[PDB]
Amino acid sequence: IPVIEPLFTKVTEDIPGAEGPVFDKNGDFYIVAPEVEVNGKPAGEILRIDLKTGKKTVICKPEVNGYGGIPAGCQCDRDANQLFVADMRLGLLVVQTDGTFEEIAKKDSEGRRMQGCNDCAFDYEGNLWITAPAGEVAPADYTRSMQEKFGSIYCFTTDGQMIQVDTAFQFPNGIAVRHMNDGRPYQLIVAETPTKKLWSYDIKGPAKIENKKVWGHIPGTHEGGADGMDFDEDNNLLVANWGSSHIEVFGPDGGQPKMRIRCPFEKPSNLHFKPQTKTIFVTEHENNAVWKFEWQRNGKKQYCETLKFGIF
Ligand SMILES: [Ca+2]
Ligand SMILES: [Ca+2]
Repeated sequence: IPVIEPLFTKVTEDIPGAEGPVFDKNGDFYIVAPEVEVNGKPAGEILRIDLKTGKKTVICKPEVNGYGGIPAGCQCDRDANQLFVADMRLGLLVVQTDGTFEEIAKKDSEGRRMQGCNDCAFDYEGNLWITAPAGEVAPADYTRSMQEKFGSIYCFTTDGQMIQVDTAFQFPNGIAVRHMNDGRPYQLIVAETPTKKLWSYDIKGPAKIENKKVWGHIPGTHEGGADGMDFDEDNNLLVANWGSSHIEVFGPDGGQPKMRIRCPFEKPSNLHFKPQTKTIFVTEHENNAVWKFEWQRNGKKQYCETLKFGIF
Protein backbone atom coordinates (compact mmCIF):
# COMPACT_ATOMS: atom_id res chain seq x y z
CA ILE A 1 0.00 0.00 0.00
CA PRO A 2 1.57 3.32 -1.09
CA VAL A 3 2.24 5.77 1.74
CA ILE A 4 2.56 9.54 1.34
CA GLU A 5 4.14 11.90 3.88
CA PRO A 6 2.67 15.40 3.48
CA LEU A 7 3.81 18.30 5.65
CA PHE A 8 1.79 18.63 8.83
CA THR A 9 1.59 22.21 10.09
CA LYS A 10 0.72 22.86 13.75
CA VAL A 11 -2.64 24.56 14.31
CA THR A 12 -3.24 24.58 18.08
CA GLU A 13 -2.15 22.72 21.21
CA ASP A 14 -3.14 21.39 24.63
CA ILE A 15 -6.70 20.25 23.93
CA PRO A 16 -7.43 17.09 26.03
CA GLY A 17 -8.77 14.42 23.70
CA ALA A 18 -8.85 16.92 20.79
CA GLU A 19 -11.82 15.90 18.68
CA GLY A 20 -14.66 16.87 16.36
CA PRO A 21 -12.94 19.38 14.05
CA VAL A 22 -15.58 21.34 12.16
CA PHE A 23 -16.14 24.53 10.19
CA ASP A 24 -19.42 26.45 10.51
CA LYS A 25 -21.32 28.37 7.79
CA ASN A 26 -19.12 31.45 8.33
CA GLY A 27 -15.86 29.55 8.00
CA ASP A 28 -15.10 29.63 11.73
CA PHE A 29 -13.21 26.62 13.06
CA TYR A 30 -14.19 24.60 16.13
CA ILE A 31 -12.68 21.74 18.15
CA VAL A 32 -14.07 19.77 21.09
CA ALA A 33 -12.07 18.72 24.15
CA PRO A 34 -14.05 15.75 25.52
CA GLU A 35 -11.42 14.67 28.04
CA VAL A 36 -11.06 17.88 30.07
CA GLU A 37 -11.66 16.96 33.71
CA VAL A 38 -12.13 18.90 36.94
CA ASN A 39 -11.53 16.92 40.15
CA GLY A 40 -11.73 13.63 38.26
CA LYS A 41 -15.18 14.51 36.86
CA PRO A 42 -16.12 15.29 33.23
CA ALA A 43 -15.82 18.95 32.24
CA GLY A 44 -15.59 18.67 28.45
CA GLU A 45 -15.32 21.79 26.31
CA ILE A 46 -16.30 23.13 22.88
CA LEU A 47 -13.77 25.61 21.52
CA ARG A 48 -13.44 28.13 18.73
CA ILE A 49 -9.95 28.31 17.24
CA ASP A 50 -8.52 31.46 15.65
CA LEU A 51 -6.75 29.93 12.62
CA LYS A 52 -4.45 32.94 12.25
CA THR A 53 -3.06 32.78 15.80
CA GLY A 54 -3.91 29.30 17.04
CA LYS A 55 -5.54 30.96 20.04
CA LYS A 56 -8.32 29.00 21.72
CA THR A 57 -11.61 30.24 23.16
CA VAL A 58 -13.96 27.96 25.10
CA ILE A 59 -17.47 28.86 23.96
CA CYS A 60 -19.27 26.06 25.79
CA LYS A 61 -18.54 23.80 28.77
CA PRO A 62 -21.76 21.68 28.63
CA GLU A 63 -23.34 20.31 31.79
CA VAL A 64 -26.84 19.07 32.59
CA ASN A 65 -27.94 19.07 36.25
CA GLY A 66 -24.32 19.13 37.39
CA TYR A 67 -23.26 16.34 35.03
CA GLY A 68 -20.43 17.58 32.84
CA GLY A 69 -20.37 16.47 29.24
CA ILE A 70 -17.78 14.73 27.10
CA PRO A 71 -18.35 16.47 23.70
CA ALA A 72 -16.61 14.33 21.09
CA GLY A 73 -17.92 14.96 17.57
CA CYS A 74 -19.52 17.73 15.51
CA GLN A 75 -21.54 18.54 12.39
CA CYS A 76 -22.54 22.02 11.34
CA ASP A 77 -26.19 22.67 10.55
CA ARG A 78 -27.32 24.05 7.18
CA ASP A 79 -30.46 26.09 7.92
CA ALA A 80 -28.98 27.68 11.05
CA ASN A 81 -25.41 28.38 12.03
CA GLN A 82 -25.45 25.98 14.98
CA LEU A 83 -23.44 22.86 15.77
CA PHE A 84 -24.83 19.39 16.46
CA VAL A 85 -22.49 17.83 19.02
CA ALA A 86 -22.15 14.16 19.92
CA ASP A 87 -21.57 13.97 23.69
CA MET A 88 -20.43 10.81 25.48
CA ARG A 89 -22.34 11.74 28.66
CA LEU A 90 -25.16 13.95 27.37
CA GLY A 91 -26.11 12.35 24.03
CA LEU A 92 -26.82 14.84 21.25
CA LEU A 93 -26.46 18.58 21.86
CA VAL A 94 -27.23 21.60 19.71
CA VAL A 95 -24.71 24.34 20.46
CA GLN A 96 -25.09 27.95 19.31
CA THR A 97 -22.12 30.14 18.38
CA ASP A 98 -22.81 32.27 21.47
CA GLY A 99 -22.09 29.22 23.62
CA THR A 100 -25.63 28.36 24.73
CA PHE A 101 -26.74 24.76 24.18
CA GLU A 102 -29.69 22.41 24.46
CA GLU A 103 -29.79 18.70 25.22
CA ILE A 104 -31.74 17.03 22.40
CA ALA A 105 -32.86 13.72 23.91
CA LYS A 106 -32.95 11.82 27.19
CA LYS A 107 -34.84 8.98 25.48
CA ASP A 108 -35.10 7.64 21.93
CA SER A 109 -38.23 7.15 19.76
CA GLU A 110 -38.92 3.87 21.55
CA GLY A 111 -38.82 5.42 25.04
CA ARG A 112 -35.47 3.73 25.70
CA ARG A 113 -32.86 5.81 27.57
CA MET A 114 -30.42 7.61 25.28
CA GLN A 115 -26.79 6.45 25.02
CA GLY A 116 -23.75 8.74 25.02
CA CYS A 117 -22.61 9.61 21.49
CA ASN A 118 -19.21 10.09 19.88
CA ASP A 119 -19.53 11.27 16.27
CA CYS A 120 -22.21 12.15 13.74
CA ALA A 121 -22.74 12.82 10.05
CA PHE A 122 -25.43 14.74 8.19
CA ASP A 123 -26.71 13.33 4.92
CA TYR A 124 -27.84 15.81 2.23
CA GLU A 125 -31.47 15.31 3.28
CA GLY A 126 -30.73 16.75 6.72
CA ASN A 127 -30.84 13.51 8.68
CA LEU A 128 -28.13 13.08 11.30
CA TRP A 129 -26.51 9.65 11.61
CA ILE A 130 -24.89 9.24 15.02
CA THR A 131 -22.60 6.70 16.71
CA ALA A 132 -23.28 5.93 20.38
CA PRO A 133 -20.39 3.90 21.88
CA ALA A 134 -21.15 4.90 25.47
CA GLY A 135 -23.82 3.46 27.73
CA GLU A 136 -26.83 5.40 29.01
CA VAL A 137 -26.44 9.19 29.25
CA ALA A 138 -26.10 10.99 32.59
CA PRO A 139 -27.23 10.55 35.36
CA ALA A 140 -26.37 6.90 34.58
CA ASP A 141 -22.90 5.76 35.64
CA TYR A 142 -20.50 6.26 32.71
CA THR A 143 -19.70 3.16 30.61
CA ARG A 144 -18.22 2.65 27.14
CA SER A 145 -18.29 -0.25 24.67
CA MET A 146 -14.52 -0.70 24.19
CA GLN A 147 -14.69 -4.26 25.58
CA GLU A 148 -18.36 -5.26 25.29
CA LYS A 149 -20.78 -4.94 22.36
CA PHE A 150 -23.42 -2.46 23.55
CA GLY A 151 -22.63 0.47 21.26
CA SER A 152 -25.51 1.74 19.13
CA ILE A 153 -26.24 3.81 16.03
CA TYR A 154 -28.99 6.45 15.83
CA CYS A 155 -30.59 8.66 13.20
CA PHE A 156 -31.94 12.03 14.34
CA THR A 157 -34.43 12.90 11.62
CA THR A 158 -35.67 16.17 10.13
CA ASP A 159 -39.01 15.64 11.90
CA GLY A 160 -37.20 15.46 15.26
CA GLN A 161 -37.17 11.72 15.96
CA MET A 162 -34.19 10.08 17.70
CA ILE A 163 -34.32 6.61 16.19
CA GLN A 164 -31.98 3.81 17.19
CA VAL A 165 -31.13 2.10 13.88
CA ASP A 166 -28.74 -0.63 15.07
CA THR A 167 -27.02 -2.02 18.15
CA ALA A 168 -24.33 -4.40 19.45
CA PHE A 169 -21.23 -2.56 18.21
CA GLN A 170 -17.90 -2.70 20.04
CA PHE A 171 -17.33 1.06 20.15
CA PRO A 172 -18.98 2.53 17.01
CA ASN A 173 -16.90 5.64 16.30
CA GLY A 174 -16.42 7.59 13.07
CA ILE A 175 -19.38 7.78 10.71
CA ALA A 176 -19.88 9.00 7.14
CA VAL A 177 -22.59 9.09 4.49
CA ARG A 178 -21.96 8.36 0.81
CA HIS A 179 -24.12 10.16 -1.74
CA MET A 180 -24.94 9.50 -5.38
CA ASN A 181 -23.69 12.18 -7.77
CA ASP A 182 -27.24 13.61 -7.75
CA GLY A 183 -27.10 14.06 -3.96
CA ARG A 184 -29.19 11.06 -2.89
CA PRO A 185 -27.86 9.40 0.32
CA TYR A 186 -27.36 5.68 -0.28
CA GLN A 187 -24.61 4.27 1.91
CA LEU A 188 -23.65 4.64 5.57
CA ILE A 189 -20.12 3.85 6.79
CA VAL A 190 -19.53 3.16 10.50
CA ALA A 191 -16.17 2.62 12.16
CA GLU A 192 -15.93 0.00 14.93
CA THR A 193 -12.64 0.95 16.57
CA PRO A 194 -11.19 -2.09 18.42
CA THR A 195 -12.33 -4.64 15.83
CA LYS A 196 -10.38 -2.90 13.04
CA LYS A 197 -13.47 -2.82 10.82
CA LEU A 198 -15.51 -0.33 8.83
CA TRP A 199 -19.15 -1.34 8.45
CA SER A 200 -21.54 -0.31 5.69
CA TYR A 201 -25.32 -0.26 5.23
CA ASP A 202 -27.57 0.67 2.33
CA ILE A 203 -29.53 3.80 3.23
CA LYS A 204 -33.07 3.11 1.98
CA GLY A 205 -34.47 6.29 3.50
CA PRO A 206 -34.51 8.54 6.60
CA ALA A 207 -33.60 6.29 9.55
CA LYS A 208 -33.83 3.19 7.34
CA ILE A 209 -30.66 1.18 6.81
CA GLU A 210 -30.34 -2.40 5.61
CA ASN A 211 -27.72 -4.98 4.72
CA LYS A 212 -24.99 -4.55 7.33
CA LYS A 213 -21.67 -5.52 5.74
CA VAL A 214 -17.97 -5.51 6.66
CA TRP A 215 -16.95 -2.79 4.18
CA GLY A 216 -13.30 -2.10 4.99
CA HIS A 217 -10.40 -3.45 7.01
CA ILE A 218 -8.23 -1.24 9.21
CA PRO A 219 -4.49 -2.18 9.26
CA GLY A 220 -2.54 -3.09 12.40
CA THR A 221 -2.93 -4.96 15.68
CA HIS A 222 -2.16 -1.93 17.85
CA GLU A 223 -4.64 -0.91 20.52
CA GLY A 224 -7.08 1.44 18.82
CA GLY A 225 -8.33 1.44 15.23
CA ALA A 226 -10.59 3.60 13.05
CA ASP A 227 -11.67 6.80 14.74
CA GLY A 228 -12.89 9.74 12.63
CA MET A 229 -13.63 9.81 8.90
CA ASP A 230 -14.65 12.01 5.95
CA PHE A 231 -15.01 11.68 2.18
CA ASP A 232 -13.01 13.69 -0.34
CA GLU A 233 -14.73 15.02 -3.50
CA ASP A 234 -14.12 11.74 -5.40
CA ASN A 235 -15.69 9.68 -2.58
CA ASN A 236 -12.42 8.27 -1.26
CA LEU A 237 -12.83 7.73 2.48
CA LEU A 238 -10.07 9.10 4.71
CA VAL A 239 -10.02 7.39 8.10
CA ALA A 240 -7.93 8.24 11.16
CA ASN A 241 -6.39 4.98 12.39
CA TRP A 242 -5.80 5.83 16.08
CA GLY A 243 -2.63 4.13 17.32
CA SER A 244 -1.15 3.40 13.87
CA SER A 245 0.45 6.79 13.06
CA HIS A 246 -1.55 6.81 9.79
CA ILE A 247 -4.74 8.04 8.16
CA GLU A 248 -6.07 5.32 5.83
CA VAL A 249 -7.48 6.20 2.42
CA PHE A 250 -10.14 3.84 1.04
CA GLY A 251 -11.37 3.84 -2.53
CA PRO A 252 -15.13 4.11 -3.33
CA ASP A 253 -15.50 0.32 -3.04
CA GLY A 254 -13.72 -0.12 0.30
CA GLY A 255 -11.89 -3.31 1.20
CA GLN A 256 -8.23 -2.60 1.92
CA PRO A 257 -6.79 0.94 2.02
CA LYS A 258 -5.46 2.02 -1.39
CA MET A 259 -3.13 4.55 0.24
CA ARG A 260 -1.96 5.57 3.73
CA ILE A 261 -0.94 8.99 5.04
CA ARG A 262 1.93 9.01 7.55
CA CYS A 263 1.31 11.42 10.46
CA PRO A 264 4.13 12.77 12.70
CA PHE A 265 2.21 11.30 15.67
CA GLU A 266 0.80 7.91 16.70
CA LYS A 267 -2.78 8.85 17.57
CA PRO A 268 -4.69 10.60 14.77
CA SER A 269 -8.26 10.99 16.05
CA ASN A 270 -10.51 12.99 13.76
CA LEU A 271 -10.29 15.12 10.65
CA HIS A 272 -12.19 17.71 8.62
CA PHE A 273 -11.69 19.54 5.33
CA LYS A 274 -11.75 23.33 5.19
CA PRO A 275 -14.52 24.15 2.64
CA GLN A 276 -13.36 24.83 -0.94
CA THR A 277 -9.78 23.63 -0.21
CA LYS A 278 -7.53 20.54 -0.11
CA THR A 279 -6.71 21.32 3.54
CA ILE A 280 -7.48 18.66 6.13
CA PHE A 281 -7.41 19.57 9.82
CA VAL A 282 -6.42 16.64 12.02
CA THR A 283 -6.78 16.21 15.78
CA GLU A 284 -4.51 13.73 17.56
CA HIS A 285 -4.15 12.32 21.07
CA GLU A 286 -0.40 11.78 21.37
CA ASN A 287 0.22 15.50 21.96
CA ASN A 288 -3.49 16.39 22.20
CA ALA A 289 -3.14 18.91 19.40
CA VAL A 290 -4.54 19.97 16.04
CA TRP A 291 -2.64 20.01 12.74
CA LYS A 292 -3.35 20.49 9.05
CA PHE A 293 -1.96 19.05 5.83
CA GLU A 294 -2.76 19.23 2.11
CA TRP A 295 -4.65 16.32 0.54
CA GLN A 296 -4.68 15.56 -3.22
CA ARG A 297 -8.08 17.19 -3.77
CA ASN A 298 -10.99 19.08 -2.16
CA GLY A 299 -13.27 17.46 0.39
CA LYS A 300 -16.78 16.22 -0.27
CA LYS A 301 -19.16 19.06 0.57
CA GLN A 302 -20.64 18.83 4.05
CA TYR A 303 -24.38 19.29 4.55
CA CYS A 304 -23.74 22.85 5.84
CA GLU A 305 -22.18 23.79 2.49
CA THR A 306 -25.30 22.84 0.51
CA LEU A 307 -28.26 25.16 -0.04
CA LYS A 308 -31.83 24.57 1.09
CA PHE A 309 -32.98 26.88 -1.70
CA GLY A 310 -30.38 25.94 -4.31
CA ILE A 311 -31.47 25.19 -7.88
CA PHE A 312 -28.81 22.85 -9.28
CA1 LIG B 1 -14.32 9.82 17.51
CA1 LIG C 1 -14.95 15.50 10.07
